[PDB]
Amino acid sequence: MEKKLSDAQVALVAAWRKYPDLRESLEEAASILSLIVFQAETLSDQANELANYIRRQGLEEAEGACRNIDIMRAKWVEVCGEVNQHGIRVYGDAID
Amino acid sequence: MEKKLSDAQVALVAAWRKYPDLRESLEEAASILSLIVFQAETLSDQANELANYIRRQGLEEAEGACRNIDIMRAKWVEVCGEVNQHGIRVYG
Ligand SMILES: [Br-]
Ligand SMILES: [Br-]
Ligand SMILES: [Br-]
Ligand SMILES: [Br-]
Repeated sequence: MEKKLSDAQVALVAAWRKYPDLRESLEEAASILSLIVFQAETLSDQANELANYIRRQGLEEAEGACRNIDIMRAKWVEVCGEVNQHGIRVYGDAID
Repeated sequence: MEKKLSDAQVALVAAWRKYPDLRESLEEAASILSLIVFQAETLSDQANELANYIRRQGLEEAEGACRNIDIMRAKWVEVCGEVNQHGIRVYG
């Protein structure tokens, strides 16, 4: 349960497997987690694209912020992984 | 549930209320969710700043991207709320 998105999803499934009365509750909760992750990944992609633009234009004044974004995105993938081309969220060295 | 970060957090708490053995489990889960909300808001703020820079430079090429960041930030606040000046996450 080492701080990965997969652990939190797994723990919620486990609970409504032990106690089926929790299923509606905790499934709406997993749905919200999923929506939160989705929205974050949408904005993150937009920010990355904006950073690509700033670099392509040789706009060096904003380079620090563009680096920050890289680090933040890299930190995100450590916790949440990355959805591959087949639409499956994968982690670690299963990414490359 | 109204599909808000707060509604989801409660469902997690409520569950280990009915069933205390779930507590280590679901609270670790809540920890991960909070970390996720935190990391997303850190990046979001940074992105907003980048858009601010681009708007102070009058660069109309990237303006669509800036309007996009604004739209998705407003949507974020719909689900996750927003921390007011007193350190309390509030919704609307
Ligand atoms: Br939270
Ligand atoms: Br962090
Ligand atoms: Br600026
Ligand atoms: Br509120």
